[PDB]
Amino acid sequence: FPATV
Amino acid sequence: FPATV
Amino acid sequence: GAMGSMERASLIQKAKLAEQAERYEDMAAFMKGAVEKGEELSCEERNLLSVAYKNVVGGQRAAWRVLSSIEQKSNEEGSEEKGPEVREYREKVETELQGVCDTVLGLLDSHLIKEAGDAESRVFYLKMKGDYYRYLAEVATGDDKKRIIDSARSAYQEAMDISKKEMPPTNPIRLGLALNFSVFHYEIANSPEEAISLAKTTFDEAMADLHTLSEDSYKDSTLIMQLLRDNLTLWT
Amino acid sequence: GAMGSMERASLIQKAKLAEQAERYEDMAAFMKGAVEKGEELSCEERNLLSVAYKNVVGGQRAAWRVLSSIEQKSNEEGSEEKGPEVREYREKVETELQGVCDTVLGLLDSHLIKEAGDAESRVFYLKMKGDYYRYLAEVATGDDKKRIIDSARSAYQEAMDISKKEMPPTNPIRLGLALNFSVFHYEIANSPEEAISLAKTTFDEAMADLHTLSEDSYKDSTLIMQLLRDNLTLWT
Ligand SMILES: CC(C)(Oc1ccc(Cl)cc1)C(=O)Nc1cccc(-c2csc(C(=N)N)c2)c1
Ligand SMILES: CC(C)(Oc1ccc(Cl)cc1)C(=O)Nc1cccc(-c2csc(C(=N)N)c2)c1
Repeated sequence: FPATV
Repeated sequence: FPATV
Repeated sequence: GAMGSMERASLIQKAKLAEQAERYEDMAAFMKGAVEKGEELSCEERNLLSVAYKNVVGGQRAAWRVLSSIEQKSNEEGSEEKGPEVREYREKVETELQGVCDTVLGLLDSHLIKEAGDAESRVFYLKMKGDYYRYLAEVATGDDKKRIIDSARSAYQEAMDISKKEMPPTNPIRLGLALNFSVFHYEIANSPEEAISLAKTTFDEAMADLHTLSEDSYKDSTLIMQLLRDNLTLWT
Repeated sequence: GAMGSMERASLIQKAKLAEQAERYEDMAAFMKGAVEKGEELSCEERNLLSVAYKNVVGGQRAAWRVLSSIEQKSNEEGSEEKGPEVREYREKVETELQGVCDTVLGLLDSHLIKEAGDAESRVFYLKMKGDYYRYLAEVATGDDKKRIIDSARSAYQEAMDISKKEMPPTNPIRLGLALNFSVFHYEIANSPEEAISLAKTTFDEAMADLHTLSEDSYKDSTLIMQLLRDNLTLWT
């Protein structure tokens, strides 16, 4: 999965 | 801590 | 409110304790109680709220993906009929996730966003609103799926418009909003080119503003900039 | 019973799904439902039950230790009075842990142990009973603390007596029982010498029986034997 914050 | 199972 | 009888300050203190104990459902319940006291949230308190629910829903999303993968295989051509159990349990987790999202979206609508006037609060909350509609979109399949996606987009867009007018390009809230809106484009809106363009432009404009920052602000900004680069590396 | 309307087999299937999704509270609730159907449990089902509750209570114990450490520091000579919040929240976690232990002990008493006739089931359940009284003992401070400790000891002792009569020294249930009863001696009963003697004698008698085992049984037994050695290394 891609990074999110 | 010591190991338990 | 089950927290209605506890002092606001005690709820915040216990949210911090729950975090140290890795009890994120408790942390979220305590912060929901603090929000429901009706006062605006400080910067630290906004992040306690966000951290708590991001951890709770993150675990639910992880579980839902495991179960959805099992379900998809159970429905393949050649598999052995396992009965309704996998679908039922995926639906159970999905319903619990939707409930958490609805709760967070409810706090934002009643009445965190309407009282948020400063860019740092208002952008933060609108990013959250986009994030939790994004999580709803990840599991959506019904008549209102496109409306859910557009609700995420609309919230992210309002946050972006404010952030570009009122925050420097290195502001970590601006950067994290752009990171997540870029993931929205890639994973939800079927717009990989928009996702890549947003991440690249955000990274480059931040790079050019780093010279204005202290060492501590530089650390904060470059941390998020590296997540933008990580995603670009995944996508190109 | 909230699980009373679900099929036993569906509850077992969903316990396995919950495990894959790392949803151990759900796994425990499903296995509690399966136990409450009233039929004896197979070997696999006994381990699903044990795995679920060990994970749930393990997280609670970890949280309780974090909070107890914070509380102890907050009460030191020189600390700033934080108010009742740390104690209150430690008590909240403690009460939830005690509730989980009482639930497991209730399942064992109603009526898993009384219907368990084979060594592999009866020793397994009595070990569990000792384990969950041990967890109660870890947080106990009242009039009944010594009774809680003796309840753990009594359960472990009955399990040990059966295991020595009915199982080979390499049986992994016998080994795990001895591992945990040894930790009971060390951490709960203030009997480090008994803890060390039990671990050493268990290890040596297992070592001498390994020659009788297949490769797969050997792997199972040596895995637990290494935990015994690990504890001995910690204690000597
Ligand atoms: C993930 C990370 C590194 O950066 C982010 C960047 C943008 C957004 Cl919108 C969100 C996150 C972060 O968490 N940043 C951060 C910044 C400022 C205060 C706090 C904080 C205060 S109290 C607290 C606590 N966990 N008790 C955490 C945390
Ligand atoms: C921890 C470990 C390695 O050994 C133990 C040794 C003694 C005791 Cl009393 C307890 C544990 C273990 O877990 N052993 C084991 C043995 C036999 C079946 C299973 C099992 C069947 S289903 C399942 C599942 N997680 N779905 C797990 C697991």
